[PDB]
Amino acid sequence: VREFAKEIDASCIKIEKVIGVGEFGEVCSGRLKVPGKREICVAIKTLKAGYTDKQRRDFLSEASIMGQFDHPNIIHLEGVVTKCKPVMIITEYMENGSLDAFLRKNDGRFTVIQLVGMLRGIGSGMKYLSDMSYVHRDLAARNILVNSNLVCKVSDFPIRWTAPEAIAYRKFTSASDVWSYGIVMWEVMSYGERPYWDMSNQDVIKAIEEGYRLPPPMDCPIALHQLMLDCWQKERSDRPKFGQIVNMLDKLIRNPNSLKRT
Repeated sequence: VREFAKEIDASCIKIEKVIGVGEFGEVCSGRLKVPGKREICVAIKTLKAGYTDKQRRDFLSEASIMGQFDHPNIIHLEGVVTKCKPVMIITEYMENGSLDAFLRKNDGRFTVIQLVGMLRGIGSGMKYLSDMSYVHRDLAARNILVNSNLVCKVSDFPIRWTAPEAIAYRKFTSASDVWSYGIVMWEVMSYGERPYWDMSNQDVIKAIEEGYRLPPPMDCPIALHQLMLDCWQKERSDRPKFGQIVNMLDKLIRNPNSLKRT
């Protein structure tokens, strides 16, 4: 038994503005109002003009995947429009956009505890995904969305974010997602700096193989950096599982003096 995307009557949707474009099509912001329920803001993804039947199927499959998930740190699917043209995917609206862009616009504006809260949320969403045997493959701050309450949610259903065995052997697992998560931790604590800075992809691959790992971001707690290092263990089986990452973050949040050493 699988979940399926609810069909939304097109009359319940009001598109307000286009907010993003790409190869897939457009993303818009808008309102969803169904009879008897309060209006909410939504994101509306539309497939590019002139799409084929195959493109329509692949597009809606993203909705089918998303519809299997129900977790506060995974983007919520409101439904789809498939009875009318063009096809649309309707998801919860995330006021603050992508996490990488959000942090770069707010450099140094949050407390360590707020940043750790963001990471805990992402970790919780990834525990849920990995619990369901879903491997993301593209976990990065650009693929995390942020709401008005600073809640971070995994979306998007790249060499320097990728585990060395996934690059070298095409072995993608939740353990390679854990490597990526460590890079996301570094992005968060650095307010969206580019991992490995100006190093080229070839320089990154070689450095990682020789034992190089990213340093703590400026003023980053040593405990958080050690967790990054754990996520970047060379052997994938030595990395913490997402459940362990979340538990460690909960312990850091519960015992905030643990974050004092930098």
